[PDB]
Amino acid sequence: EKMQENGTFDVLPKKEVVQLKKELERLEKFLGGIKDMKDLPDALFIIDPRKERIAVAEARKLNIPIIGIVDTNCDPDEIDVVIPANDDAIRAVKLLTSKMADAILEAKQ
Amino acid sequence: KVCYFTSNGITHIDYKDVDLLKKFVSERGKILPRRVTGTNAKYQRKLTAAIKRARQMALLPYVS
Amino acid sequence: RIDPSKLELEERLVTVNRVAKVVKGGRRFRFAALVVVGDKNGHVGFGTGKAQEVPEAIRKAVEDAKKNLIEVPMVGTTIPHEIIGRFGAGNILLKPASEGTGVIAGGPVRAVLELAGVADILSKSLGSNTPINMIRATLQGLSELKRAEDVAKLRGKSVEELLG
RNA sequence: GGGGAACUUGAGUGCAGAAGAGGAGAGUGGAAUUCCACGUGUAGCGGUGAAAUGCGUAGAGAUGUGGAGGAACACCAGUGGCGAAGGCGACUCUCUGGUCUGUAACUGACGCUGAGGAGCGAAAGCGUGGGGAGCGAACAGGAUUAGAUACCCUGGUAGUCCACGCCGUAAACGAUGAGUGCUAAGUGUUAGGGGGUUUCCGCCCCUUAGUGCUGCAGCUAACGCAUUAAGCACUCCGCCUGGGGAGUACGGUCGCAAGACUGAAACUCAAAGGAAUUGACGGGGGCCCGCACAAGCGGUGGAGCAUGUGGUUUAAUUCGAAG
RNA sequence: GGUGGUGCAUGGUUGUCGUCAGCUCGUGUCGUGAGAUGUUGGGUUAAGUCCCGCAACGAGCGCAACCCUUGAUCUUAGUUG
Repeated sequence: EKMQENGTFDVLPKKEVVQLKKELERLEKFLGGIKDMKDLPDALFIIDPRKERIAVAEARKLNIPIIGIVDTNCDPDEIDVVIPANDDAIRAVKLLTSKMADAILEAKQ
Repeated sequence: KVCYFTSNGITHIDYKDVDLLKKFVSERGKILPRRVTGTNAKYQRKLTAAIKRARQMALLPYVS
Repeated sequence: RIDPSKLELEERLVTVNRVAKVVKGGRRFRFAALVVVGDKNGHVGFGTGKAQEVPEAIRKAVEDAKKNLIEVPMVGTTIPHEIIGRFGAGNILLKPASEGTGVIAGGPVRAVLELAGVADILSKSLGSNTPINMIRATLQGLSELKRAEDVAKLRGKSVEELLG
C-alpha cells in the first residue's frame, strides 16, 4: 500500500492491474481487518463452531480460553464459555456482540 | 400418499367387492404396487390374499 | 496444562529410520527421527522428526517436543505406585522398587526414564519392538500416574491416612 | 457349600389379543415352453464376433383352434415376514410348532450353558421303483484357434421332479459360539400397546420386539465396530500356537459305495499371510493431448549405383556404438 | 610412454522419455506410523495457464516472458549502396 500511493506507482499501467491490485482485492478481503495484530491473542469469539470446528482446533491446541455463541448441537467439551442463543437471528447476533464490545469498551479505563 | 383403507378405517375385504378391488388392479390385470397406492403392510398382504382368490373365481383378470 | 519452554532440555536421540517413497523414476530415501527430550527433573516429551536429511530431522524433533511435554511424579526418585500402560499393541508395565535398583528398561525406554530424573524403575516390554510405540507405551502410562497428596485431596481424606 | 422358612423381578403357567412364504398332508387352478392333430399360408427360418452344423417343398418358421404332459409358481417383492440353522414365495382346506404384546391370575429360582449321546441339515451323489416339458454335466457335431479335450454354437445321457432309505459335507457367512445386565443420540422400517384434542383421518409423545443406515465415549494394528458390539464385566462349550509336507499317510469307527469324522510324522524353507501408503501397470472406467490415427500428398521395400553396419573373408580387414 | 584393459570405479560431455506439465521444499495440521494435505474440487488454457473453492497459507525449480530472427514505420547516417 506504500507502493500504490507513495512508492513507485509508475511501472506499467497493467502490472498493477493483473498482479498488484488483484493482490489488493484478495488480501483486503481474505486477510481483512485483523491485519494489525502483531501478536498471539488470548481470546476468540465465533458464531457457529458446529459449522466451523476448523478454526477452533488450533485455538484449543494452544490452551486459549475462548468465548462464543453456540448452537444446541455444538461442543461444550470444546468451548470454555457456553452461550446458547439463536445462531441466525440478525438482531440477537448484533445484540450479543454489542454487550461484549461494550464490555471491553468500559474496561479501557 | 393416503391409505384407501384407513380413509374408511375398514376391516376384511369381503372378496365379492370387485369394484373395491379393481381400484388396486392395473390396466392389463397386474397387481398395483404398494408405494404407488400407499397402503399399509397389514392391508397390502390382505390384498394379495384377496386378489389371488378372485383370480380363481374369474372376478379379476390375470392378463387382459 | 501445557509445560512451558522455560526449562533445560537435554534431548538425546534414540533411533534413525530411513524411509522410502516410490515415484515414477524410482525410490526416494528420506529419514525419520524421534528424540526423547526433557530435563532430569520430571518433564519428559518428544516429537516426530521428518526431513530429507539427517540433521534437520534432529532439529524438527525439538519443535514438537517443545509443543508436547508431560510431567511425571517423582516420589522418592521412584514412580509412586504400580501401573501398566496399554497404548497400541505395545504393552509396557511400570513397577516401582527400592532406591538401589537402578534403571532396568528396554532400549528406547532407558533413554526416557533417565530423561525424567527418575532412577528406580523395573519394566518389561510386553508388546512389540517398535521405537515410537514403546515410547507411546511409557508416557501414556506415565500420564495416568497419581500423586499421594493429590488423591487424598481427591478423596477429601488425609495424606497420612493413605499410608496409615 | 448343606439344611429350615419367606419375597417375586429371572424363567414358566393362565387369560385377552395380534402378526406370519414356519412344517407335513390330499386336492385345485392361470399364463408360458415344447410336443402332437389340423386349418390358413410360402422359402427359408434357426443361430453368431462372423458363420456353419442342425430344420425345411415330405411344407418348416410365423399364425388360428383343439389335445396330452411335466416342472416352475409373474404381478405383490421391500437392508419386508418367519424358523435354531439349512431353508420356505400360486391358491384353498385338514393337522401342527414356536414367536410377540396386554397384565398379574398363579408357581416361588423351577434358571443358563452343555463333553460324549440324540435329531435336523441346500446342491451334488447313492439304492429301489414312479415321472421326465423346458433345462442339462458326460459325449457328439459346427466353428474359434498354432492347440480347444474350453468360453460361443444346435442337439444331447444322467440329473433336477415324487414317495421311501442313505451319505451328513459347503464362503452350512454376520467369515462375529449361547445366555444375563450395563453404557450419548439421531433415524427409518415390521408387529403391538398407552396417552394427547379428535368417531375420525391424522399428527405428537411415551413404550416392548426383531429389522437397517449415519453417528459419542471407549475398543481396535488400520479398515472398521458402535443399545443387534468388535465397549466395560461374568458364568459355562468348542478352537489356534509359523508356512509347506496335509486334512495326507497310518490305525479305528460309520456307510450300500463315493468319502465323511478323530488325526499324525520323518522332511524343508526364515518366512508364508493381515490392513494400510506411495507408485507402476489393467484386453477397467472418466476427462484430455501430439502428424499419433482418420481425411490427403510424396517416397522407402522392386532396378542400378553411392554409402553404413552385418556376417563371411583374408597377413590384418583398427577400435567403439546394438530396439 | 601407452589409441593397454574396465564408462558396473569416474569427472566432464551430450541423447532419451519431451519443450512433454510436471518435481519438491518451509510452516501449519492430518494419521500410532508409512504417508497424506499444499499439487486435490469448479471453470478455462498451449501449459501446476489462471481464477474460484479448499486445512492450508506460502516459497523454489519448471511453463511463459525479457534474447535473436523475420514481418511495419520513424529518427540519424548515405558509400563500394
